Amino acid sequence: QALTARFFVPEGLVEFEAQPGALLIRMETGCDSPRHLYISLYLLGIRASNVSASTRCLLESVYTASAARAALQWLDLGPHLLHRRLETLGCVKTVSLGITSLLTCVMRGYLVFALMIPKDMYLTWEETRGRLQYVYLIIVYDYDGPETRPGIYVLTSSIAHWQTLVDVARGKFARERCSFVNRRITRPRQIPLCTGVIQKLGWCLADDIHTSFLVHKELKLSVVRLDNFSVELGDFREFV
Amino acid sequence: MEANIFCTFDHKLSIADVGKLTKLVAAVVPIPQRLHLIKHYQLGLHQFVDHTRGYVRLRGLLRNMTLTLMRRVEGNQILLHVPTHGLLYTVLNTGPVTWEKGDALCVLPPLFHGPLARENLLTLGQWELVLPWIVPMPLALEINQRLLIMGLFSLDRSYEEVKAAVQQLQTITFRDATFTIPDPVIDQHLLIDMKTACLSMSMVANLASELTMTYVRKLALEDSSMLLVKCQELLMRLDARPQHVSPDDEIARLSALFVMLRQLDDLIREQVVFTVCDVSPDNKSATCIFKG
Amino acid sequence: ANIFCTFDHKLSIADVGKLTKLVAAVVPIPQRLHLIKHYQLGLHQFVDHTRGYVRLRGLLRNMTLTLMRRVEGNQILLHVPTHGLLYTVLNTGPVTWEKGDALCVLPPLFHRENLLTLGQWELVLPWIVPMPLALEINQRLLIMGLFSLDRSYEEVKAAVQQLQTITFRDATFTIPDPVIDQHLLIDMKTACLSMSMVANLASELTMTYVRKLALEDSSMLLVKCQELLMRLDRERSVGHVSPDDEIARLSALFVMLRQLDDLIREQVVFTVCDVSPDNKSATCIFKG
Amino acid sequence: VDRWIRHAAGVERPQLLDTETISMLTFGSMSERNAAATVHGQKAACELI
Repeated sequence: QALTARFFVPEGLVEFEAQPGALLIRMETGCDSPRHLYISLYLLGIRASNVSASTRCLLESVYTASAARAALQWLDLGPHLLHRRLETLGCVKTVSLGITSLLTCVMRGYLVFALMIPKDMYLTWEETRGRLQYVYLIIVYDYDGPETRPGIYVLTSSIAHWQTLVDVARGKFARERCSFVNRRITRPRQIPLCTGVIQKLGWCLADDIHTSFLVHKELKLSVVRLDNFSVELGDFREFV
Repeated sequence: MEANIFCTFDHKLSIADVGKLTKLVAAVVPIPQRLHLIKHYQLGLHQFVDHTRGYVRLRGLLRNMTLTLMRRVEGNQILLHVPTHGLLYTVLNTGPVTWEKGDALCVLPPLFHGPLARENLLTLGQWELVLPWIVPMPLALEINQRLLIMGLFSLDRSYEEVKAAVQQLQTITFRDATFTIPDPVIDQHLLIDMKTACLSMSMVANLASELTMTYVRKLALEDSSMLLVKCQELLMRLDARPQHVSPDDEIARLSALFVMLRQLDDLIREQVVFTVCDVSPDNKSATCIFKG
Repeated sequence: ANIFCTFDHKLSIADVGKLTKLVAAVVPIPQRLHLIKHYQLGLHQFVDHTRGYVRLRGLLRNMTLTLMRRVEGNQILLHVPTHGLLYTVLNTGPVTWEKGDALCVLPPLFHRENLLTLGQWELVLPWIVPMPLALEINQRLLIMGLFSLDRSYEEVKAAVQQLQTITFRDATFTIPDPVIDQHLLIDMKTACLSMSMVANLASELTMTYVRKLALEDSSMLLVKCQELLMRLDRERSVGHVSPDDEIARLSALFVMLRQLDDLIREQVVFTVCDVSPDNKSATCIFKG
Repeated sequence: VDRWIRHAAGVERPQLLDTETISMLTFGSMSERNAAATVHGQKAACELI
């Protein structure tokens, strides 16, 4: 059933990700020796504008390893673009720790297989609980400030047809779209690509969504959880 | 996953109705809730159809819903099968549109046709069964594009000027057939679509590079052909070494132009639901791959 | 499930020995059929001396993809994939692959190893490319099409010489020009002029339609959009319509953008999670 | 005066309904959340005319 995959990643990136249920992303890098480097969704939280100050302090405290800091330097080096450099792998549940760690990922399957999301990153457009829900990973670019720091969200919705979801996203994110137009006018020598990117990975039953806390090195984080989850990857689709 | 859907008829099943429904086996019907058991009211578009309100609303309501295939029936029981992405299935042509080998399919609300005498299916009391239209890509894309054109042109014009343009636009000819859009009334959904279209059109107008701006002028000066003559005839009412050439900036600008044009295309292209293998020679049935 | 193909030509020891090494490559066919003549197999039937590369791309868009693994006496066994399963593909592409890549198909641009030639017909396979390289190469080739008319000036010559090459993860290529014999092919011509036409038509049409739509409930998006248009008008200009002509203009804009859908959407067909020094070989999940 | 009335009775701020498509997808909003504790039975809905 499930399509297992296998990756290697150095110890510095692992310690908070080591909880079995996690989500993993692959990042390209211009540096020749680390051609690719593997980053979990939690590590994006240290830079995500949506994450609150306390959770950002915790993330800064945890990921102090030199390799992880170099990874964040590579991430921040990217000029106003991340989806050109980020690629989604899927959900993982197995880990062996060491000087170089081993973990497996599933790119298509539904074989506990809970997927974990940080509480800061989670939003829903609807408070009514639909019986069937899809979940998506979206990246949104802020433009009203001096330079673009990105926003990160993982959201659940009962909408499947893409254009309807883009309509509702436009409705809720009108400020970001106006900010994108403002960026285009205010700095004409610079040309941003999109306001946000939608990517699809989700099939789950809404009655199996949980709220929970997570611990690492006696540091405490608040998270939201999808329990009876199935993973189906998709293409990074750009919207305005 | 709920790989099967059962539906129960509350009304009595006369022999004629059950035979007629038996002829419909392996056709396509939509189901809103995907729940395991469903009543007979939600089977079909009759609960939601309303000629008083927008065809755009019905288009959205149809594109949002889920698709299912038909299976053989028994007393008070009708069985619906949900397709799985990537597998191979048999479907029957619900509409009169011709189907051809090797082109995609889309789902759209029903359209007016020549005789206007549409056949009625399972008219149980005041309720009726009505099927959606499965349409090959060119016709569906053309009709959605022309509906958006209707919305964009008709705005802020008197009925007199609009009257000729709507009779020119509403009629669609496709592979020897003729069709007409039922009720193209402007709706808030169409206004949102038009706002997005205007924003994308202005953005591509702005961020387009100089070479893209001046290309057709230079070539019309250089060459002369029927296509260029038509383009100039269109632009006639509107009608040297570049001082800067920069491959990297040109690459980035064209990437922005592609994201803009990609966005503008999404307003028109309905999501594919079926890709066909070769079709039976009577144009009534085909074997297709299902996509979600 | 299987698909058979039989060669009408003779095959020697060397021919089948060259063929058998493709035990995991990708081969496209016009449409699904049980038993097809070999002339239908491969992309060779479409190539001619005038119709270019973008036509090949757009036609391969709607073409179906198949896998091959067997060599009977004279029949080649094809193997159609199904969305969700896993299959092994052979790296016919000129680039190296990495775990977690998204893979796309392109017509062969610079094709010696594939040369199974018989009866002046040759087997020719499509390229397998990672997604960013595919998108960038289409962007670059399209702008090279734009420069096609100004190719006399030295600056343009240097710019197009720079644009010819691509570098990607230790590999460096030269992408051949879309121009031949100082002229441009009809297919690339129509693609480029359609893109220029849609840009131009948008430029004029935008003012009238932003004014018309803003007559309804105006919003911040509309006003900043109109300001951007005003800035464009200010920098450009240094030195009513007939309803039928109007409707023709909108139809032309949409029909020009509509044919561009062939090339702009770089649909993904494969995703890979395995790699070996055997890099010629890889295991992938089928998509698209 | 709207805010003052919302404060006077123990009622929450107003909340927009779901749109047509979402209303067709989802079967109900159940605005009145389940109470913390209940010794007596189901809260009898008392309506006034």
